[PDB]
Amino acid sequence: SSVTRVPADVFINSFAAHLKNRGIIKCPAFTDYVKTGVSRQYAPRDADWFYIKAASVIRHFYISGSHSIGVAGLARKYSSLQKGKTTPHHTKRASCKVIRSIVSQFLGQKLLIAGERGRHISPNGRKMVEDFAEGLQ
Amino acid sequence: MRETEFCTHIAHKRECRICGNYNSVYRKYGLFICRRCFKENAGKIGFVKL
Amino acid sequence: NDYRDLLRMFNTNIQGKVVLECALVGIKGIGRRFANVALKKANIDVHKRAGELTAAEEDALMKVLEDPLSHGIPAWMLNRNNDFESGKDMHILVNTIASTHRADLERLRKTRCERGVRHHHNLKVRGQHTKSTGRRGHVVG
Amino acid sequence: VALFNKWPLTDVKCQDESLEAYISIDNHSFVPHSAGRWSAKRFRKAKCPVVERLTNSLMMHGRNSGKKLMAMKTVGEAFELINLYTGKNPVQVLVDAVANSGPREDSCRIGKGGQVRRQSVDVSPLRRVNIGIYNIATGARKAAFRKVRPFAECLAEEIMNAAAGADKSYAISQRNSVERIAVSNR
Amino acid sequence: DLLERNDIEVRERDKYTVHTLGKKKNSVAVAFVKAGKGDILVNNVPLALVRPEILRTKVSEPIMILGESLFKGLDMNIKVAGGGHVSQIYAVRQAISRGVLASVKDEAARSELRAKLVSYDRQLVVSDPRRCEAKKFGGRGARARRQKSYR
Amino acid sequence: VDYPTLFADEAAMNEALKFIKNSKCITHTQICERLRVSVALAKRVMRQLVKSGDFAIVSKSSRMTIFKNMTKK
Amino acid sequence: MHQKYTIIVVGKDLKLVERYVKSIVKEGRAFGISGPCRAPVRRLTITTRKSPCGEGTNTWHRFELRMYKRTFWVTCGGNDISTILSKTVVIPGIQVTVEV
Amino acid sequence: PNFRGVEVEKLATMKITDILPKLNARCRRRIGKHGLSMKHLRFVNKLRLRRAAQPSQKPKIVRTHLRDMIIFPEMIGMTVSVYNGRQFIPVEIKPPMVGRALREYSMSYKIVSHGK
RNA sequence: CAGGUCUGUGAUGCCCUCAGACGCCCUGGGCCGCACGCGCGCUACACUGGCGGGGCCAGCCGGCGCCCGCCAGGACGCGCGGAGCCCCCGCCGUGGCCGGGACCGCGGGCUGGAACGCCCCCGCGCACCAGGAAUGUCUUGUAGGCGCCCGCCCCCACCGCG
Repeated sequence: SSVTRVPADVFINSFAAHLKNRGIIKCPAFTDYVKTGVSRQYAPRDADWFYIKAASVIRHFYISGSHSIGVAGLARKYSSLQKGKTTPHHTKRASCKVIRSIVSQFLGQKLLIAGERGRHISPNGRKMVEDFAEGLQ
Repeated sequence: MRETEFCTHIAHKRECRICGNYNSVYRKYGLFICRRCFKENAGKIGFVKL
Repeated sequence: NDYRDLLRMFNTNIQGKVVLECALVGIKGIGRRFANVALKKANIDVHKRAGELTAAEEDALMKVLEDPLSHGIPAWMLNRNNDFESGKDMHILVNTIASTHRADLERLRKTRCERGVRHHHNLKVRGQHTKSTGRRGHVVG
Repeated sequence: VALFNKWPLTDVKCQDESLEAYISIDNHSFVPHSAGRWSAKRFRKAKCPVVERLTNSLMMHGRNSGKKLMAMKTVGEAFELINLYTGKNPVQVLVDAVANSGPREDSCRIGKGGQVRRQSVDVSPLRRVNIGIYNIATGARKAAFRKVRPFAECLAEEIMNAAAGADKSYAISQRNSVERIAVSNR
Repeated sequence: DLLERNDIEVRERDKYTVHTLGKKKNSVAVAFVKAGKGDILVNNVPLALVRPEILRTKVSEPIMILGESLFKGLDMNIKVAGGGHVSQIYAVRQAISRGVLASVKDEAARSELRAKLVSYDRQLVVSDPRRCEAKKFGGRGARARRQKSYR
Repeated sequence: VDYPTLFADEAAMNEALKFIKNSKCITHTQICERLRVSVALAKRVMRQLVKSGDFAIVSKSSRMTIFKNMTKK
Repeated sequence: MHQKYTIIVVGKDLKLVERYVKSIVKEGRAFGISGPCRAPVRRLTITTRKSPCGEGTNTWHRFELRMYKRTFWVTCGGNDISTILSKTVVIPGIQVTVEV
Repeated sequence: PNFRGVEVEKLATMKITDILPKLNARCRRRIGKHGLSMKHLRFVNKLRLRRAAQPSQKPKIVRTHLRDMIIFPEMIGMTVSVYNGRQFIPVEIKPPMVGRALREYSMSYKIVSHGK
């Protein structure tokens, strides 16, 4: 609740700014060459895509809460159809390396704590992500 | 010798349990049953038409 | 802004109206030699339009196209990597790609390769069914 | 209650007495997305909301089959363009556009032995309501296709041009062409 | 994922006297309703704001019709599983329409409101009978068959 | 074909604006058709009209965006 | 006394598996048997072209053998659980298996 | 003339393991990642016996049914006949041929020979 | 019904084969070779569209964590999990173009005794700008659009069962 009250799209764009201004996450810069997974054919031109991706991934970690999420699992959330072959399009989850890198920074910034199976949002992180949503709206 | 060469494993040999035919062996479940042989013995197993 | 109507560089007149990544695609295999977007890190703004390019930007763009390790872009973005005769991961661009298909074809012909005969007699290698839909105009080819 | 809760839904009226019973604006309700058994019985489609049938013919040619969401949004973007240029209710212009665009006369074989001559016939008011909605819909699509103008701008003008009676509208010209053929083999 | 073993377990009891279900082609709205402030959450998201835009007005459609002030004083924790984006919105609306009526109590005034709402939008209190049909061996669809090569 | 797509207007900025204003309501592609300019160019021009207070966004979408002048009389 | 026992009842026929359930409930009064749990039926499904030879319209024979499993948990001594099982009525082609 | 950036003769005096770091992805999997068969090793045994150690420079032929054999640089400038399923086909293994399969260089089909 | 299957069947008449076997194994290739004509499908022919992000909704019925890698994949571990379309914002601006993805030039990988299979990436950028005469399928959760499951499966589907 309250995270739901903010339009999630509004929160994600602002969180990328919050990450950049407050210095949280720190985009790797090796992300430049990578496209967001096998499906994508043209590669991200937004240029703030790692900050944009990071903002939603931490919001997703908050949305699950205690449920616990994994690097391959987050890629299923970001899945898109793969096109360009005579054979009909089939959905393709994103590449693991970029997503795994995002989860690693959050554990360092105390936004993530390992649980059974996948990692889950840390208590310090839970307050920060929720505090930003209420503050923004 | 013929002994040292007879049936050197080259592939899995799968045959209907009822007819011993390689074609259409069927591995969907534990039933390694011929597709044609299946229909004849479906009733004893108890598989039934809807 | 000062713009170049047709940019003659790389033997390809480059239209000024198109966006820079899209216009650069017209330069042979380059424009995709950067996977359609690697000048962004190297030098130029990713989407400034082709004619907005400036002499300094042009010199910078050409240097990274000429040298792969200038900005250390990986061999995954590059083309030929093991190289049968070169042992080098250099991206093959401009006139060289046109030369390379003919150059490789000479090797495909010199060794009596099964692929080579199909290449000279203008057939298709594999493609599964090659009798039914291979035909293009009363002939496959 | 207003169409799409933007363009005010007032007492929109029908100028035709034939297309009065078969065109329905009384049951118009925010968002023509109501899920109804309108394609049931033989005459239930009569009580359909005028905009809903127009919206349904937008998802056509197989390219957009089933895309009611997009079709409603195109109806919505068109509704505003009409509202801006004519400065009145789109739901009133849409009623005038359908009544005028409906061919009044039709022709049919009559199955007179071997003869296949298309002897002229009168039209069903309901059939007229459908042909008019169909003509507006297929004309709007022809105008777009590979053109800079996108479908929303094409759909709005097609309704606006059908309402006057201008020959340019595909909807009006189809009405005119059919009735010219109908008198020719009357 | 529709019709899960526990109908509502994220919230259990806690004054949730009213219970209702809205069905829409594999869309089940398990609605937990209590007499609360008058604002509602669907799948833990506010009823007034849902992600699709065109569908947002449809989701608020029963509310205004069966008296918005009447709905005020009722809080809901409706959850929709299964179905699809359009199917889900219609099933929440069916649950919402039924949810106010059961709580209001059956009297002439409740009955008058029920008649007014079900006339305005039909099949709002009646679950859609239509259920997706089954493909047969003839072709790719329930009714469609393969192309006849030799007539 | 409306080929120019880089804020091409040089001395026809005012002309393009007189045209834009002459129309009580405009659309990005209606600019491109009426005048000789690309729709992408119109997107950047429309901005310096909205911000100045010349035109008002009646309906917004990533696809269709509709603008109507506030006054013009 | 209180040692938990997990029992599984599997049958091709729903009615035949139901008979064991009704018997277990009656003989479970003595040793406090849990209420039955009816599992989602897991079905072995074989759709086969009916024709041995391809001649004819391709036609499909749909064969289904859904398997029904019922779950019983009794925190009772092993002699007591054996007493429920032996005493409860047994029908051929019905499988009861106990896991500790 | 250069092979993988070596002058050309540099390739000839090499064991497959020596040229394995500079090889194609597929020929790393068969040689090192998965290893070779003893009968395939017997092919190398037949060739060390039939190598410069074999007496005379006149042809010793050597006919092999074995087809899927990545060729080592040891076979540079070697000619042998490999079965196409009907006829052993003489092929000149050479520095360009190395690092690829022996199966492709012998040919079993009929080159279409169509136009009838 | 001379429909089709003796090439499913310790089904089977009768003839042939029977030790250099029409037994059975072992190897390598064949069925996938293409001057061609045709049947079933798939993807296209773009703005009702692609492309870059952001949300996120399934059923048949089904599990995952960690790190390494551009992916592909793999190692490590363990008890479990889930689509597209669509919606919101951007970019293109009617150009075979940022429509479309066909061969081929490499490269990196997988299943594999073994590619002659598949996968991914970096090139490439095939016709087709809506199909002649002809015909086919089809009525409510219906057609179509849009994905997923499962079958045969060493690997593989554009196919069929769903």
